[PDB]
Amino acid sequence: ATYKVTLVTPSGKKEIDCPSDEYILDAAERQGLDLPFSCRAGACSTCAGKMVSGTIDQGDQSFLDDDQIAAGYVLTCVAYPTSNCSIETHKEDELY
Amino acid sequence: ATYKVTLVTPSGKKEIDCPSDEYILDAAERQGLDLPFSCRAGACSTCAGKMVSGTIDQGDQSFLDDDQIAAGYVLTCVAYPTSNCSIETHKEDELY
Amino acid sequence: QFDFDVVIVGGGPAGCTCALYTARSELKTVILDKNPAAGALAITHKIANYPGVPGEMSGDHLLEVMRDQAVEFGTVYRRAQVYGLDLSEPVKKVYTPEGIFTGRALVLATGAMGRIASIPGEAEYLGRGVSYCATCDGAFYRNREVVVVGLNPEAVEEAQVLTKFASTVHWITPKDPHTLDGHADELLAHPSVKLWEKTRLIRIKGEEAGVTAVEVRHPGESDSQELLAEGVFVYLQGSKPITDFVAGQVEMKPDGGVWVDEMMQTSVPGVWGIGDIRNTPFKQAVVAAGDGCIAAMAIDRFLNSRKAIKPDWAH
Amino acid sequence: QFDFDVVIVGGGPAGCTCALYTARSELKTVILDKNPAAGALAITHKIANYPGVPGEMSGDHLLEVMRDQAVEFGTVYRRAQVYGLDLSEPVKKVYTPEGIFTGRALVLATGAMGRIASIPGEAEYLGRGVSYCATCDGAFYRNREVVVVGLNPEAVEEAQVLTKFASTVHWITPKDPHTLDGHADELLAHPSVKLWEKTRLIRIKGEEAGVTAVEVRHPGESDSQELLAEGVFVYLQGSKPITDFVAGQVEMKPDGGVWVDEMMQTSVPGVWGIGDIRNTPFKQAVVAAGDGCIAAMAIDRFLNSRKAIKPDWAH
Ligand SMILES: Cc1cc2nc3c(=O)[nH]c(=O)nc-3n(C[C@H](O)[C@H](O)[C@H](O)COP(=O)(O)OP(=O)(O)OC[C@H]3O[C@@H](n4cnc5c(N)ncnc54)[C@H](O)[C@@H]3O)c2cc1C
Ligand SMILES: Cc1cc2nc3c(=O)[nH]c(=O)nc-3n(C[C@H](O)[C@H](O)[C@H](O)COP(=O)(O)OP(=O)(O)OC[C@H]3O[C@@H](n4cnc5c(N)ncnc54)[C@H](O)[C@@H]3O)c2cc1C
Ligand code: FES
Ligand code: FES
Repeated sequence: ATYKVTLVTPSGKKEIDCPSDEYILDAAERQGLDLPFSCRAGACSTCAGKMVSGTIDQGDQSFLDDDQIAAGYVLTCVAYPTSNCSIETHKEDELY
Repeated sequence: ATYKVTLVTPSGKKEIDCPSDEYILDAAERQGLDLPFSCRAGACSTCAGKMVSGTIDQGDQSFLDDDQIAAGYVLTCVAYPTSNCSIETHKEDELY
Repeated sequence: QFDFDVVIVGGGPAGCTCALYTARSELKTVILDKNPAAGALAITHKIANYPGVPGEMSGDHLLEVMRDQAVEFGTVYRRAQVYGLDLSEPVKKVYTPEGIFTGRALVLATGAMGRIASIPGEAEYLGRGVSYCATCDGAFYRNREVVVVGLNPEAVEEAQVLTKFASTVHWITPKDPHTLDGHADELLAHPSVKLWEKTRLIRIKGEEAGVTAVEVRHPGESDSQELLAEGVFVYLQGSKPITDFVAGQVEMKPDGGVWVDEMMQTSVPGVWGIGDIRNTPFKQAVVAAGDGCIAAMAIDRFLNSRKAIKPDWAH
Repeated sequence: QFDFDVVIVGGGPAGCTCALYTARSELKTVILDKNPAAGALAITHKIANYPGVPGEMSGDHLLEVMRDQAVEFGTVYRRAQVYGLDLSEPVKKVYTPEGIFTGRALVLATGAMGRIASIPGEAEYLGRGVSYCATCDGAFYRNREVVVVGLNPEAVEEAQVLTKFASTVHWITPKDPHTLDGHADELLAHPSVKLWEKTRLIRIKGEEAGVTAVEVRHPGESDSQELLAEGVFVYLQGSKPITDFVAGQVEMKPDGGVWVDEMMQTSVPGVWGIGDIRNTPFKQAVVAAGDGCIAAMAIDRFLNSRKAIKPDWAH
């Protein structure tokens, strides 16, 4: 199953395809986008984004607390799409 | 069509059934015989045998030359029976 | 990453040994190995005549030791199939799907498990639907039907590659593939794969544009079944030196092996040939390994402009 | 070879800097470094805020320079994973598979790349099939099935270790190993290795004797697969101070980091803690390096019974 992911970056929106078994960040890079990252392991917040629309699976995540997750924040480096979804990128600074 | 294959091994004769779409070696093993093999791909002659009677199809064969084929030698791992036939096993040393 | 002192095509005992010695000479060395399971030594289930290696030993565990040795001394091992070469200039160019590798010296070490085209239409439609490299041609079969011939680890891995592009992957095996004991379970779970077990490919068919179909038949049945296809990938094992990717740029012996001089160097300066690609009657692992050592030492002399061959003895 | 003035556990910027200073003080110093590619600085692709180091610089290149500095001044650098400590006596004992190292002073410098056990059954079967050290436990899995979880240089190096014992090494990665650009090609060429790419280990199960199997699953799929296994080696990267090998022998701040005084000394005399194992919010390389120098100079005063801290200037 492959889901259409629209990333809302500082430069505007860009639509990509992401297989259900691919991380958002990896799909975006494969499709020519440079998005922010450090650990690539769900252990920091450099890759933070925030959900506008739809669903993801970030069970591999280990850095955000439940209030942050419940506010729509997501680590795009370990997030699988579970629907077609919209995500604001470059959202780390809001966590601080 | 299923054919009766009599294999003449160093331990004596044994008759097996071999469907026309099964390799001699595979049929023999399925029926409890331990015969010599290495590549099992027609790319060596560890499994070499020699036609005592009847005929086989070794078009999948790819290691024997025309003189060896014309002398009755066969690679049993890629030989289909095309009749009721008899084959001497363990014949590699005779090829050379 | 891509520019090396030495590029070795093939990671059998010849190539792994050559790399062992060139890496110890502190030459930047890469092995480009199509498939570690596809060489002659890799497929021998028992080897009991390799000197220095006693007891029960399988060919693929012996090769692993040789490969790890080469890497412990600095060799870069890359899984990559070479489909072509540019030998026109002093830096040799080696074409793979993983990229273009460069070497000041090139070693051909691909062995003799090749099967010369066996099936009607195979030679005729080469480069027009018939291929031996899925990582090189697979993308051009997006949403097209393809055929894979052969039951071996190469065939399985190449078919997996093709399931990322093809509409359907028709797999033709002479026996049931569970015979490869789980290696084919993932492939067969793929919704693109149709398994044609216990069938034989009689013929590859087509037009001027290329392949349009294959003719297959169950052994003993006497009536054929046509499957439409645009790509046919053939992975059968044989006895012949794997040389077609060289495209006639080095001289071959009448027997079909690569010609070399006493220092294992081919007709083309800067290019060496070692192991069973040479097609001598002495197809044994320690002989192949020996070729690789000789070439490595000739290469070291060449690349550092030495006065003499320099031995590699313990300090 | 085993008795040292200073034993430093961990070779990141904290440990390498500590060693630089203790070695210059002509204290016999060893770094026991599990894996040079596994620390936080080592995995930084670019670092542009390390003062004194301008331009384009990767974290592992910067670490190499600091390691080389420490060794140039006499540090013994050893690849060795510490699995335990005896802090009961003035001479500290440091247990590794490479042997037992002793120091008159001990420095804990393992960083915060650690993950709390995350997978159902992981905590429950630790010491009963679940392990984080292949050089420690690998020998007990001779001719047995094992699982490696993670795609990072530690996972790759530890899997290579286990291929010398295990029947089969099941490798579970969330990304394709093509994602390390060939860095894993040797591992994957090993005949014992089965690759489970883009899969997750959702559960570890067993009996009272220990682990018998794992449940693996492709993310987004409903179907799972059970794999029989007796060893599960988990190498996932996290955010947490690497402290479990200390087994609670030094006091921890509630945050989980090692507590230390003004001079970087833990609650146990003769034992120092430096860098991100302390779990301050100031996780930067130059801060870590600073900790290491402070501890080195407190250590020099201690071990040479000086009346004051001695500055290291003019050379
Ligand atoms: C069934 C069998 C049993 C044998 N048993 C024994 C035995 O018991 N004892 C003994 O001493 N010898 C034995 N041999 C012979 C021995 O295995 C060979 O002589 C030896 O392996 C040849 O080494 P090589 O490196 O030249 O070729 P190989 O071992 O065939 O290795 C060639 C390598 O090149 C790679 N390659 C091929 N094409 C490409 C390409 N285009 N790009 C990149 N890489 C490529 C292959 O994947 C492979 O890794 C046996 C051979 C066979 C076939
Ligand atoms: C993705 C990422 C990007 C970063 N980017 C920057 C940046 O741009 N600038 C910056 O200033 N900081 C950056 N940092 C922070 C910086 O890397 C850390 O603050 C610093 O590396 C911590 O140093 P350390 O020596 O305490 O631990 P580490 O650097 O993590 O080193 C720990 C060492 O201990 C070893 N070890 C672990 N367990 C054992 C054991 N049981 N036995 C033996 N050895 C063991 C490890 O193998 C490793 O060699 C980044 C961190 C991350 C994760
Ligand atoms: S890059 Fe660190 S959590 Fe995503
Ligand atoms: S077993 Fe090798 S040709 Fe038959």
